[PDB]
Amino acid sequence: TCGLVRIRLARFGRKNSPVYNIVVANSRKARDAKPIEVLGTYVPVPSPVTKRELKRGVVPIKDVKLDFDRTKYWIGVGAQPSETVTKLLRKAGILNDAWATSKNSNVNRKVVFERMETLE
Amino acid sequence: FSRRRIAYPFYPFKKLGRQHPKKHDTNLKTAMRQFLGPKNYKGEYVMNKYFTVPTNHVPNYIKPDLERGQSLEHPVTKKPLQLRYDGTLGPPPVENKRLQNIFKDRLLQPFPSNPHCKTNYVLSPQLKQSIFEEITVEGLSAQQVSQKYGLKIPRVEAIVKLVSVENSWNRRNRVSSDLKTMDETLYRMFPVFDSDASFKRENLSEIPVPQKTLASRFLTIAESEPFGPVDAAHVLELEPAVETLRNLSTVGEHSSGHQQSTNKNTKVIYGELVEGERSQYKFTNAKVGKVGYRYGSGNRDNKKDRRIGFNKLGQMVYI
Amino acid sequence: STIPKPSDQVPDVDAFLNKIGRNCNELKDTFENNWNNLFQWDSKILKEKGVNIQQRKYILKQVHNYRNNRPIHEIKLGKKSFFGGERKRKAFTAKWKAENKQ
Amino acid sequence: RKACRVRLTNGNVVSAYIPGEGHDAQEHSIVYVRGGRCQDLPGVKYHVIRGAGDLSGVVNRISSRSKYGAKKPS
Amino acid sequence: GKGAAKYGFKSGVFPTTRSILKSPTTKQTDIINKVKSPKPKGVLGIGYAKGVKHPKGSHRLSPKVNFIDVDNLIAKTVAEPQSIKSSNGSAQKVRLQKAELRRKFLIEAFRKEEARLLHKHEYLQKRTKELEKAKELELEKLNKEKSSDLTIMTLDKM
Amino acid sequence: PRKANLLKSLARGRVRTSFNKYNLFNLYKKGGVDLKSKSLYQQKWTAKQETRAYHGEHLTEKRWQTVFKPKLDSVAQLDASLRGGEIKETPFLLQTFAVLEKRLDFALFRAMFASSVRQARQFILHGNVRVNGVKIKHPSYTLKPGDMFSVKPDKVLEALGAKKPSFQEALKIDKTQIVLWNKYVKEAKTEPKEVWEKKLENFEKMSDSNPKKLQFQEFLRQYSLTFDPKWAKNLKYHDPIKLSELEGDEPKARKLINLPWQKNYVYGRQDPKKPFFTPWKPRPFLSPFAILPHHLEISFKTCHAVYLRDPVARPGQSEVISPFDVPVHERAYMYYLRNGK
RNA sequence: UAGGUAGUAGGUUUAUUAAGAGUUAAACCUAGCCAACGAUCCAUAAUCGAUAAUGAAAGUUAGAACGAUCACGUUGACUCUGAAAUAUAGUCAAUAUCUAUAAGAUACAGCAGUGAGGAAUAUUGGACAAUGAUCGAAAGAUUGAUCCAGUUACUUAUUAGGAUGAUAUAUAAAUAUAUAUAUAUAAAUUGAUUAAAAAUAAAAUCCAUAAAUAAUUAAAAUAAUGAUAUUAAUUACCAUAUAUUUUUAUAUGGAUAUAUUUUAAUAGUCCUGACUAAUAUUUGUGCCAGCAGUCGCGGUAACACAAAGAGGGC
Ligand SMILES: [K+]
Ligand SMILES: [K+]
Ligand SMILES: [K+]
Ligand SMILES: [Mg+2]
Ligand SMILES: [Mg+2]
Ligand SMILES: [Mg+2]
Ligand SMILES: [Mg+2]
Ligand SMILES: [Mg+2]
Ligand SMILES: [Mg+2]
Ligand SMILES: [Mg+2]
Ligand SMILES: [Mg+2]
Ligand SMILES: [Mg+2]
Ligand SMILES: [Mg+2]
Ligand SMILES: [Mg+2]
Ligand SMILES: [Mg+2]
Ligand SMILES: [Mg+2]
Ligand SMILES: [Mg+2]
Ligand SMILES: [Mg+2]
Ligand SMILES: [Mg+2]
Ligand SMILES: [Mg+2]
Ligand SMILES: [Mg+2]
Ligand SMILES: [Mg+2]
Ligand SMILES: [Mg+2]
Ligand SMILES: [Mg+2]
Ligand SMILES: [Mg+2]
Ligand SMILES: [Mg+2]
Ligand SMILES: [Mg+2]
Ligand SMILES: [Mg+2]
Ligand SMILES: [Mg+2]
Repeated sequence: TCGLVRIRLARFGRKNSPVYNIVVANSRKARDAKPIEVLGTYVPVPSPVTKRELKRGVVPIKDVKLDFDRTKYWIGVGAQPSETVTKLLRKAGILNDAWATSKNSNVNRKVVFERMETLE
Repeated sequence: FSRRRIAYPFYPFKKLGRQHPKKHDTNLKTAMRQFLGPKNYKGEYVMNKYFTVPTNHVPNYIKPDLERGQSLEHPVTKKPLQLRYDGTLGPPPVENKRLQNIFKDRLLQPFPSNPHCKTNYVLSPQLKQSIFEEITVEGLSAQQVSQKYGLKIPRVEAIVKLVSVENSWNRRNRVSSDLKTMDETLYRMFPVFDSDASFKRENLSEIPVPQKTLASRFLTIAESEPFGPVDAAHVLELEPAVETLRNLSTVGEHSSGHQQSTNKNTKVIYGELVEGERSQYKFTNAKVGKVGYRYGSGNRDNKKDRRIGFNKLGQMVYI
Repeated sequence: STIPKPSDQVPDVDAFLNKIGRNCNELKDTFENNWNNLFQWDSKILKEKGVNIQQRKYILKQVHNYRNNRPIHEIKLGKKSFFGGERKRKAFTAKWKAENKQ
Repeated sequence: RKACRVRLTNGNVVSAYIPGEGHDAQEHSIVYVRGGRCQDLPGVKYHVIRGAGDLSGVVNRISSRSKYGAKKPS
Repeated sequence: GKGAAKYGFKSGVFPTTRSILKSPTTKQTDIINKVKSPKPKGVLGIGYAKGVKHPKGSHRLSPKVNFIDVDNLIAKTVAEPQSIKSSNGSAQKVRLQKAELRRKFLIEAFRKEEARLLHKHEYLQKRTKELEKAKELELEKLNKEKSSDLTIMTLDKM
Repeated sequence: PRKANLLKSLARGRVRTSFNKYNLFNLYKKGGVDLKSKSLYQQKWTAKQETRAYHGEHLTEKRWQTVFKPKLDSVAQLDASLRGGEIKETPFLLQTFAVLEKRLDFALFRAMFASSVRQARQFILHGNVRVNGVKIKHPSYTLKPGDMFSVKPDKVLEALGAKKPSFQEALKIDKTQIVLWNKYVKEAKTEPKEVWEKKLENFEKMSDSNPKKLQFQEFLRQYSLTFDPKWAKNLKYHDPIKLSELEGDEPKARKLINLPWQKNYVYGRQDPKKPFFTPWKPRPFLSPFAILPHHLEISFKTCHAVYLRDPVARPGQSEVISPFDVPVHERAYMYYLRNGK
């Protein structure tokens, strides 16, 4: 990632149980220093599904809390997301395939579920 | 003034006399053998009036004060038996008048020293089926069944949940003979609930007592000014108490008024799932300034009040 | 994933272990010139077979490259300057210019 | 009452009470001094720790051993 | 600690939220009127009174507030490509897509912020008027004479 | 947890959350907590000693102090003023230990799924307890209103049932049972009339507490209540048991035993594979402790229970089951409020 | 520490700066400015929080840990570059050390580690798998940041076994179901001779789980890459089908000889005259030895010293 204003993960939690803040931060500041803004949170550990649920067809869900509107503003002013943050934003539908790279480009992989925006 | 006091029985018992040097007995142990009576070859205490369970829906709770420590009775005639000089058990010289007319409340009081603890009433297997069939089939509301049988709404909802578990168990032949034997024995040990009996009916007007109201505010008003519950509620800045009771009756899953839709206003996105991916991303809209882990929050891990929780799998996890 | 097919430059596992380099030709006996073993064994199996941390990760990176038609040519690890690391270069250079050129 | 004059590592010279029955403290012995005065001895405001440095624990102490540097008998 | 009570028992802090619009906009009429309003003088006044010389080398008046025109901000910051250039190249196409998305995002941010600010002023004005009306009604009920008032001794004439 | 030592000492006379025989005598002979002649500190100390012995003795003092909540919860009956009957004072201070009732181990004991809180902890730790379908193996798990918890049926039967006798122990009871049966067949045959006369008189004093009379009426229908010499003749003498011969061989032993009540199985071992006394019978001295909680709804057929609410105090009653009166709990509350100062 | 100040207080002008100002330099004027509501001087100290401790609270304390800010990188000054540096740069000097003896290099307040000081604070560990950072078009390279592990009860939390249990023999005709089983005989640890206990304590009995063993195996991470790691967890011959909140249950394919891995449980420490919870007594010592937070204890019946028994805390 380049630029002075970057969107990246700041690590929180305990040893062996990492959690992350999605933050807009100055490139030169420490990873866990108070950033410019905290856009959201990322819990990397998927929620465990029970034996029955697995056969039932439930897929483990990773939970992200994100301010969609504020995130779009920072992309607009030239903030540069990190590679992991880029993957998250492409899955949320904020960023598009223009931010994909040659190594992760899923040009040919079947889609089992299409992005669905709901209210809850 | 205080000193160590061996817990000798408050009632009179036969203390130890001269003892052969190798008995090494204690006055507490001999007092217990007198309470228990003789032990048969099968390891039972048939002479003790508490050895066997009641089978008439009347709890057999200890009444040491009323029987003055006389716990022995004939195993079949249930007639008092007391220790005599010969070392044998026989009829008492004078009948105990304190054991023939016992108050109704005391019969349900398990602990002599605590009259504020009483056993609950067991619901008959019929009332449970009736409640189950009314909420599920007839479609009555928990508020109606609660006001009909005099049972609190949470208890009504629990009966429906438990009877459903008994149907699945009876539908798969999982209730064994031993379970049936145990259930019946325990049923015949407790007083059965009678919806008609007014005293047995549970109070249905109870509300949690808030903390702001727990204080005592007093107002000096004109001598003939009316002041009522609604006026008091305005003074205490709380909803009327009747409203609280009504809102607490619409909480049951089968109760009327149960509603939950004002929260379905949070934008959620479910990320695209591709073949080979082991997990799906779920995004929930949040607001900057509320979302995120705060910086410089108090670490409580090394403090006695460290937060401990449980995950979906039941495993202990630090919060 | 799936088993790629041998090519002309990389006919067998031994040729594969020689092109990638980084002293990976010393594992020719671990694989036994079995093409399928190279493209089926994951890190857990390689760790049980005595491959050290650095080599097994490097092999798996080159196996992924081969599966995707990307070059597997050896890339060398970085090395410090002849005159030493930056933090010890001023001292080293001063002592190397007073013992070579005086 | 057995006492001892001690020069602390900070240069302060103090008078420390030696607790317990019997002690092997001599001149030049390394001792560790803690707070606590001897009430009946005026000017003795400190205690030496039994079982630390060159001062051994009380010989044959059975009760309150931790207060007299006595290890647990097997 | 005890200090957390003042902030809803929230432990730790967040960075101060930045303002998308760093100055008032040209559509916030209410603010524009306030600055134009004549500055008071006297005990609670602000500024140099007529005839009072201001310090030599200093500006007598305060610098004029800079109001942002969101239309002009959008035109200068995220201006559109003047020509429909031929993006046949793979990298040119990616750059075109990224530029389009960034422009869409920042234009929506500036117009949503201005709308929010204007909508917030209207809501406050409506809320205040309601509160004022409710206060008058409440006070009127308090001043309403009840029958119990007959039992309160009075000396109105004196 | 705190190690369990001398929990059932008769000299100390502390009452525990258990159905143990020794714990019943301590409760029987206690006769209340003595608070007379004691200073305020001595009264508080005594109250603490007794209450903690019963309410969560396994918890360390320092842990309990953190768990202890100064806030107690009561309920207000909004119809009391609309009744007219003499109102009763709410025992607020009997809620001092209510915070413990939501623990899973305590909930099991109150549901009578375990014979003591100590046993409840072991049931949870050994993987026999589920809450809302999920196996919970931490005794300190806190239940919320509406939660359902279940215990494996075999564990609940082993806790509420009699102890399984060992083969050797149960083989000596059968030997004595055969000897005392051959004595009843020798007295019935030598003088049948007197035995039957005594038998009829015993059935008059049954009081209906003894269901044996109901069963006996059936037997009189299986053969006016007039004597029958065929009865004495029908009676047969069982064969003696040589403990040595059938020692270590249970199938042999359970084929040489055939009594009118116990047929082809050793005493208490009708099914030696089950973990309790077979046929299943209630544990001794179960009646004094069998208390139905007001805050749980129990289904004993399935060994399921629902946590309805946290125990609350109401006029004239506290749902917190305690063997001690309000004055004792008041002193205990005073002690913990100030951390024992 | 009672007087302090002399660019000191103010005015005017120029230089310098992106920029005000005795901010610096230069010139010329006015006689001011601070101060017993504490000036000037001296000493001490990194500061603070939605952090920690304590209290009913106002507050008080800390400033390790988390986070914010400042200052410094052996010491002093100066200069260069730059938007910004008296830079952990350069220059000169000071102190110390070193080797190559040069107008030389180094300065561990980066990590690990050593000596010293001290009552007292750890590995000369693993990995770039994760999150970041730098370089590169990319492939990738680097990273003592960081992530893990090690050491250390320094702190917190969980677990660290439940039910039953006061003796043993002999004993008893020769299935309408008995039943308060009853007799003898021996044995019975410390204390004590009864409200003097130790003690349901022990052993024994019943039933478990952990660990082990076997199989299985997530998740941290995916396009791929896992240091941690001999992963957590689960299952108890493995697989499969059906029914089956959970869960349960049946039946099946392969697997061993009708049954199917094994199986536990050794806490310390202080105290018992009053404050202050500790009644079951006893021995030694004799104002000695010693105890002691306070009052005090000890001179031959010591509830206080040193112990045994018993007891109270944690
Ligand atoms: K001063
Ligand atoms: K890395
Ligand atoms: K102890
Ligand atoms: Mg006392
Ligand atoms: Mg100056
Ligand atoms: Mg000037
Ligand atoms: Mg000048
Ligand atoms: Mg300093
Ligand atoms: Mg402070
Ligand atoms: Mg300070
Ligand atoms: Mg530090
Ligand atoms: Mg510096
Ligand atoms: Mg310096
Ligand atoms: Mg320098
Ligand atoms: Mg240094
Ligand atoms: Mg270091
Ligand atoms: Mg030292
Ligand atoms: Mg330390
Ligand atoms: Mg070391
Ligand atoms: Mg390294
Ligand atoms: Mg003796
Ligand atoms: Mg295991
Ligand atoms: Mg990598
Ligand atoms: Mg993997
Ligand atoms: Mg002592
Ligand atoms: Mg003496
Ligand atoms: Mg003392
Ligand atoms: Mg003593
Ligand atoms: Mg002792």
